[PDB]
Amino acid sequence: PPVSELITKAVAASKERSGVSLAALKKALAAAGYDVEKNNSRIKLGLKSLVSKGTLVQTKGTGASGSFKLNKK
DNA sequence: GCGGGGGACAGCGCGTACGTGCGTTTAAGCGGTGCTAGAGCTGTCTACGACCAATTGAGCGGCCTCGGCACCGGATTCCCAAACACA
Repeated sequence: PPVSELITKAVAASKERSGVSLAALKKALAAAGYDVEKNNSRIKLGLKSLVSKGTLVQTKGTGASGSFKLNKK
C-alpha cells in the first residue's frame, strides 16, 4: 500500500488539536511495520505531496519538520 | 524515594560563509657588499664586603585584660511562584 494511505491512517488514528509530528509519524509507521529508516526520504516526499495536495495542513514549523493535521475541509 | 518539568538530544531546513580553484600581484628569500656598533676578553686598583671580638637593646616568651566578634532570638525585608484579571 502507498505511504500516503499509511500516513493518512496514522494521522487519523492519532487525531488531536495539535498535530502528529514527524517523529510521531515515524513511530506510528514503524509500529505499523513500515521501515521508516530506508524510506524516510520517501516519507518526506510523500508527506510533502500530501501537503501539496492540501490533504494535510501544516500547523507549525515549515515543511516535514512541522506538525500536521488532516484537512477536514 | 518520587513526581515532574526543563533541558539534552534528535531531526529538519536554509542561507551564507567558508573551502576550492584560477589568475594577478607582491614581497619573501637568496646571494652578495659594506659598515660599524657593540660583545667579549684582559689588566689594575680600589672600594667594599667578609670575619671577629665586645655592647646592648630590640624582640621573644609568658601573663594579663578587655573589646571585637560569634552566636541567638526577634523583627525587617526581599525575592517568589503561580493565580487571577484582562488582553
